[PDB]
Parts: sequence; C-alpha cells; structure tokens
Amino acid sequence: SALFEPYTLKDVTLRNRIAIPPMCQYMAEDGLINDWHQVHYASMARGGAGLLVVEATAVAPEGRITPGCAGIWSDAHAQAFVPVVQAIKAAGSVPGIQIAHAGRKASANRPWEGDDHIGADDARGWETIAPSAIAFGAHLPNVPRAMTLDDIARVKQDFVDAARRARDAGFEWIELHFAHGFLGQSFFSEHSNKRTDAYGGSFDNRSRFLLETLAAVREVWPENLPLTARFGVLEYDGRDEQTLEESIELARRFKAGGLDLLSVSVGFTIPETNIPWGPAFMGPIAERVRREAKLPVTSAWGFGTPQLAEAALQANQLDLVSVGRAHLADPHWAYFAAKELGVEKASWTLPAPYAHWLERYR
Amino acid sequence: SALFEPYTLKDVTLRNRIAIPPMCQYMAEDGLINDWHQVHYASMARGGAGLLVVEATAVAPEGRITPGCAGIWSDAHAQAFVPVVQAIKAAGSVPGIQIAHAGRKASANRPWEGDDHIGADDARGWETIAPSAIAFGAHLPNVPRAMTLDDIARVKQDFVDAARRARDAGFEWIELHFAHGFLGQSFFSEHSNKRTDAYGGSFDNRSRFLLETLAAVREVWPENLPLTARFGVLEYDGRDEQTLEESIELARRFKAGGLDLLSVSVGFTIPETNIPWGPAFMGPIAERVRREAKLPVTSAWGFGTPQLAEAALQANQLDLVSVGRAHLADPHWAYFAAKELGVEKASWTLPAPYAHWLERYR
Ligand SMILES: Cc1cc2nc3c(=O)[nH]c(=O)nc-3n(C[C@H](O)[C@H](O)[C@H](O)COP(=O)(O)O)c2cc1C
Ligand SMILES: Cc1cc2nc3c(=O)[nH]c(=O)nc-3n(C[C@H](O)[C@H](O)[C@H](O)COP(=O)(O)O)c2cc1C
Ligand SMILES: CCOC(=O)/C(=N\O)C(C)=O
Ligand SMILES: CCOC(=O)/C(=N\O)C(C)=O
Ligand SMILES: CCOC(=O)/C(=N\O)C(C)=O
Ligand SMILES: CCOC(=O)/C(=N\O)C(C)=O
Ligand SMILES: CCOC(=O)/C(=N\O)C(C)=O
Ligand SMILES: CCOC(=O)/C(=N\O)C(C)=O
Repeated sequence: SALFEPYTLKDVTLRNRIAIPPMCQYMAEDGLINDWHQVHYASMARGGAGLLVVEATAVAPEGRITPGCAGIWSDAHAQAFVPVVQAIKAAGSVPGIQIAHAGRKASANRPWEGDDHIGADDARGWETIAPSAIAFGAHLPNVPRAMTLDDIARVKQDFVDAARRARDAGFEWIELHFAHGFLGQSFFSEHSNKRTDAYGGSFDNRSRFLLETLAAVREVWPENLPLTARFGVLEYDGRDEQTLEESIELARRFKAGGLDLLSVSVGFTIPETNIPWGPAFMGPIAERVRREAKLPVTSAWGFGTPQLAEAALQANQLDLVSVGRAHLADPHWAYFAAKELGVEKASWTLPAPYAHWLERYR
Repeated sequence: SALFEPYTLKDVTLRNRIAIPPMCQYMAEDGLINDWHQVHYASMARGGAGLLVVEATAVAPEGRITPGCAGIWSDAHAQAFVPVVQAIKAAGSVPGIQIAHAGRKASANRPWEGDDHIGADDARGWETIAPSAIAFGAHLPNVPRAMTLDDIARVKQDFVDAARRARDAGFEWIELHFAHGFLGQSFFSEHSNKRTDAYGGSFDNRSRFLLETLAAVREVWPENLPLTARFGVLEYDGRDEQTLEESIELARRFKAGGLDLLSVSVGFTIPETNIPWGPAFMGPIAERVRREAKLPVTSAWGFGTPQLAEAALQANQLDLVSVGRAHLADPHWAYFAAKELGVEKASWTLPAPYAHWLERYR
C-alpha cells in the first residue's frame, strides 16, 4: 500500500506516509507544555505515524491563539519540548513543530470555553497585532493594532529565534504557520491587508512578509532537515480561481526560497465564505498545487479513512496524508489503517509490547 | 448503558464498568518501570476506562516472569510507580496494581524473544521456586526448587511488604495474582502441588498458602480500599466440575477473609488442556462464581466488543468488564465503546482537548 511506503526528504526518512498535522491542545500554561503534551505526543507517535508535527507553537506571547497555547519564545520554553522530541524519536516517528503567530485571531478563549475573543474586562486577554486594523468579525470582533515596521522586524526575528530553538531542541522538521487566517495568511490576503507600505498592495508586497520570514528562517534552519510551511491557497470566498493562481505563484517563490514541502490548506482569513466540506475535498486542490508549483505537498480536512488516504497517494494528489482528528479518537490510528489496508504484519506498526499480542489476536 | 454506570466498592468509585486488566509490558529494567510504562498507562487512563490495574508486579526478584518484568520489592521500585499512579488519577481513572510471584513459570524470555525458559548458559536467568519440584513442561521445562516452610513465610512477607509499598505509592485498588499457573495458582492445583506438609494434599492444605497470603496482606492494606485477587477457577483439564466446585468454595473463604471482588480466570497450571476459546466464553463461569460465592466479579478473555461487554453486565454475569487487548490496539477503547453503545455525549468519555472536537466531528 502507498500509505505505508517510506518517504525521504532531505536527510529525513519517514517510515510511512501518515503525518499527524499540528493540533493545538490548549493545555499549556504561560506557553510551557507539560504532562498533557508529553503523553499525548508520545502515545500518538507509538501509534505508528511516520511524522508528528507538534501543534502551533507561538513565536511570541501575543502570538498565542489562547492562554492555553504552547510557546517557544524563550530558551526555557524550547527546553520543555526536548522530552517530546525524544519520545517521538524513541517511538520511531519523526518530530516536527509548527511555529506560529496568531495575528488578529489571537487573545481568544479555548474552544470549549467559548471559542471567542477574550473580553476587554478579562485580564487574561492581550492586544493583538495584524497587517491592518481590521477585525475578523463574527466571534472574533477585536480590532488588532496595525503593525509598525519595527513590529515586522521583531516578529521576523521571533520566527528566526523560534526556528533556532526548535533546531537546538532536536526537531527534524519545521513548519511555518502561514495558514488559517493567522498573521502570515493575513499578510497575503487582500481581505485583511490594507497596508500602503512595502508590505501591502501588490502581489509582491503582500507576499513580502512571508518570503522574508522564510528567508530569515532558512538562514538558521539546517539545510539537511525539511523546511516546510502551511499556507491557505484559497478561501472559498467567490475569488477562488484568482486566489489559487496567486497562491500557486507564491508557492513557486517558496520553492525558489528553499521550501521543501507545502502543507496545502484553506485560508480561513474571513468568516464570509462557503467551504464545501466533504471527504477528501482538498485532494484536487492539493494535486493542482503539487503539479503546478512542482513541490511535494500534504493536506488534511477529510482524508481520515484508510481508503481515502490510500487513494490520494495513489492518484499523486499528496506525498503525505495528514490525519488529525482520527488520531485524537485513536492514538494508534496508523495501526488501524495498516490492518484495513491489509499490510503484511500490520500489528508491527506498533511497538513490540503491543504488536506481539495483536498479531496473535489475529 | 450498563457499561457506563459508575461502580462503588469500599471508598472507591469507578466512573464506568470498564476495567483494564493487568497486562505485562516486559519493558522494565531490574524491576524498575520507565517512560514506556508512564506513557502506556497514562494514555489508556485518558481513554476513559474507570479502573486501570497495572501489570503483574513482582514481590521479589525471582518472582518476575522475565527480565523485563516490573517489581515492587524495594522502596525505590515503589517510588517509580508514583508518577504512574498520579497520572492515572489525573485522568479520572482509578489506579490499581496486581502484585505477583511467577513461581515455576519465572526466569522466562520475553514473549517476542522466544517466550521460553531462559537457557542455563544465559546470564539473565535465575533459580525458580514452587510448591513442588515439578516442571510445567513444554516451553517451560526448568524444574523449580520446592519451597521450604521458611520460603513460604518469606514469600508471604514479600506480598505484605509489596502491599504496603503499593498503598504508600497511592494505589487505590490491589489485586493478588493467584491465577495463571504462577505461584499462588500452583499451590492450589493438585497438578503442581505434591506437598506432604500443611500446604499440600487436602483442599484446606492446598488453599492454605492463598488464604494465609490474603490474611497477611489484609493486615496492612486499608480496609477502605478494594482488596481483590485473580484466581483461575478451572483448567479445562477434564476435571472441570470438581475443580470449579473447589474453586468456588475457595472464593467463599476469600470472601470470609475480607476479599471485596474476585477476578475470575482460567488456571493455565499445566499445558495439557483444551480451553474452549470464544467470545465471552468466561461469562457463564464468572456468573456461577458470582452467584454461588456471593461476591462481585470481573472476567476477561473475549469480552472486548462493546456489545459483548454490555450483554455480560445486563445479564449480571460480571460487575466490571475487563478489556485487555482492545486497549493495546486502541488506548481510547472506552470512547469507542461509548460511541457504539450510543452514550449521550460519548466524546466526553475523553478529556476536553479531544472531546470538544470529536463531538463536532459527529
Ligand atoms: C484540535 C485541533 C487543533 C488544531 N490545531 C491546529 C494547529 O495548531 N495548526 C494547524 O495548522 N492546524 C490545526 N488544526 C487543523 C488540523 O491540523 C487539520 O487540518 C484538521 O484537523 C483537518 O484534518 P482531519 O480531517 O484529519 O482532522 C487543528 C485541528 C484540530 C481538530
Ligand atoms: C500483553 C498481555 C499481558 C498480560 N499480562 C497479564 C498480567 O500481568 N497479569 C494477568 O493477570 N493477566 C495478564 N494478561 C491476561 C490479561 O489480563 C487478559 O486476561 C487477557 O488479555 C484477556 O482479555 P482480553 O480478551 O480483553 O484481551 C496479559 C495479557 C496480555 C495480552
Ligand atoms: C519499543 C520501542 O518503544 C520504546 O522503547 C520507548 N518508547 O517508544 C521507550 C522510551 O521505552
Ligand atoms: C480552522 C483553521 O484554523 C486551524 O485549523 C487552527 N490552527 O491552524 C486551529 C487551532 O483551529
Ligand atoms: C487467547 C488470549 O491469548 C493472549 O493473547 C493472552 N492474553 O490475551 C496471553 C497468552 O496472555
Ligand atoms: C482536562 C484533562 O486533563 C487531564 O486529564 C490531565 N491529565 O490527565 C492534565 C491536566 O494534564
Ligand atoms: C496465560 C495466562 O497468563 C497471563 O495471562 C499472564 N499473566 O497473568 C501473562 C501472559 O503475562
Ligand atoms: C469543530 C470542527 O472541527 C474542525 O473541522 C477543525 N479541525 O478539524 C477546526 C475548526 O480546527
């Protein structure tokens, strides 16, 4: 089965094509991860996935989505990830991390605590920053402060320092969070970027923050470890053909700038959209980005059955299949997929203390 | 659903009727558990089971099954369990432990490393002890040393010391391992016990080691925490009616000795048997023990589907359903069962960072 073929990118070899995409846990305190994350990540890595990308980890305190978000804005924050890196590697998986800045969608409650912007009377909140002083709307009404040129320099340096820390902590795969309506995506989109300086207006200017951040990270991230990004390539806002064409052109520039793989997603920049949710619906879009930009890709949002994942690889729509929620339901989902796809010795997707007995359960 | 009704025994309340029975991991070193066990147990506890009984933990070095078995024969060994106890509790499950002595089945290889008695030239092996100098046979040919009265006194004290260490580590539930052909079971069975002293021959004599060990443990284990045992009530050796009658009588004497619940199993004392493996095959046997000995029971060996578990509880065959291998396959099996049985808010079997999203997946 294609899902269980290894994948090599730079010096990193994944044992199969199953990637666990970044999934915020909202369980950190002051950015510091803890026993929640340690067990959560170690268990999923033992489940068999070849790559585990750690959740959106803020490059700066105001770049957290919520008060429960992980951070990597100090060396002490980075050192807290070391046992997670070690547990993922000990399980035979590859440890990655998504480094992030939530932009105008920051200072929000946890999803099971309202999911909305923290009110001004709640001392847990903080001022948000963005390309322009314009709110997302809906449940995120807080108007962000428009970034200064010094803010732009500072946030870029925060991404550099976050990448340096991720490198030194032993991560073997990095993903820049340029998707999902957060800071990077909001620089690209004309919905959110009304700037009149070098960072807004034209395609070159809207791309500039993302390309400059990529280039700055490229200087500190090892050439032999995959340098990746997540990017929303369309919004389902009635502008899809033009937006996809521009996003694919930006992907070409990412490739020229040393990007090794693109996690293809939806922008989620504004709420006034009509996303056609369905099984594997991103398949054709990821395939178009992969083929037209000539870059390996992953995607998510409905590939979480063994046959859907296998079909996407066979059709050369994806290079890795990201499977998120199914791994929250079952940390050993990779083993479940190996069984369903008839992999020889499927139980040995898991470590010996499980595999021995489940082979004989069979 | 009966499977998701709470259960109270002494001062302990389990949130549902799903118990994870003891399952050796073979990953300890010199009896000390480590990060294998920490993640393994914490992840299963977060999966939703109401009770998690930690694997057979040796009361003495020679009572391990294998060089990978956990031990609790010193205070340092007990302290290693504290983070496991606390992680199970933090997940909302109840931490138990099975304390054990492998008897003539000790000094064996891990199951995926031959599963057989360690060879005499292998430096990892040790001298085994048993009621009588008689080998199990088959893949376990080593002849054990017949225990003296001094050995009997010492092993009993080892069980006492282990129970006191388990108490201080914070376990809320203890299970004495009198099953599966190990030391306790082998004192009961005429196949393995040929003694001519007070500990062999008659039913009273064969029961004596088990009753005296239970009574000695009772003096140090808190009256307000469940005191349980696992015991093989038949062998499938052509002597089932007589053996089950004797085993049920011993269960009555365990109850008179303060036992709160019996984990009903098969003896596995000798290899020359014909065990009729099948779904829920222990149901009728556990029901007979429960009704005739008037004692709460659990059992295992084929209850690991949601409907089989539910049916056994509704028929009053069991008070708790032990589900072992299904939790190695999926450490969130309790959530899978809640979904299959149509429990309201089934996703909230899991902690919020999973439950919130799986409710909406639905
Ligand atoms: C709990 C949760 C947290 C998420 N956090 C992140 C995140 O930190 N970064 C990110 O890029 N996507 C995040 N996402 C989106 C997922 O990576 C993924 O795209 C989504 O779950 C769809 O894939 P699936 O259908 O396999 O679940 C998150 C999704 C969930 C359910
Ligand atoms: C890996 C493994 C380890 C086990 N270790 C123990 C043990 O330490 N003590 C015990 O009493 N039973 C042990 N058993 C037997 C189980 O507790 C249980 O009775 C068996 O797995 C049957 O239940 P199931 O059909 O739900 O798996 C073990 C079983 C397995 C698969
Ligand atoms: C068998 C492979 O798994 C392991 O050894 C492990 N984590 O995966 C540890 C720390 O014991
Ligand atoms: C809905 C698009 O945004 C995401 O997927 C996300 N992070 O990227 C979270 C934490 O929800
Ligand atoms: C029929 C069950 O066989 C097993 O796997 C087992 N436990 O589950 C053993 C041998 O310990
Ligand atoms: C909200 C549930 O969180 C937990 O269960 C936990 N351990 O289990 C923590 C706080 O780390
Ligand atoms: C075959 C019966 O033995 C067991 O289940 C056991 N412990 O009790 C193991 C395999 O470790
Ligand atoms: C509640 C819907 O869950 C999702 O689709 C999701 N990821 O899978 C989000 C919003 O991040």
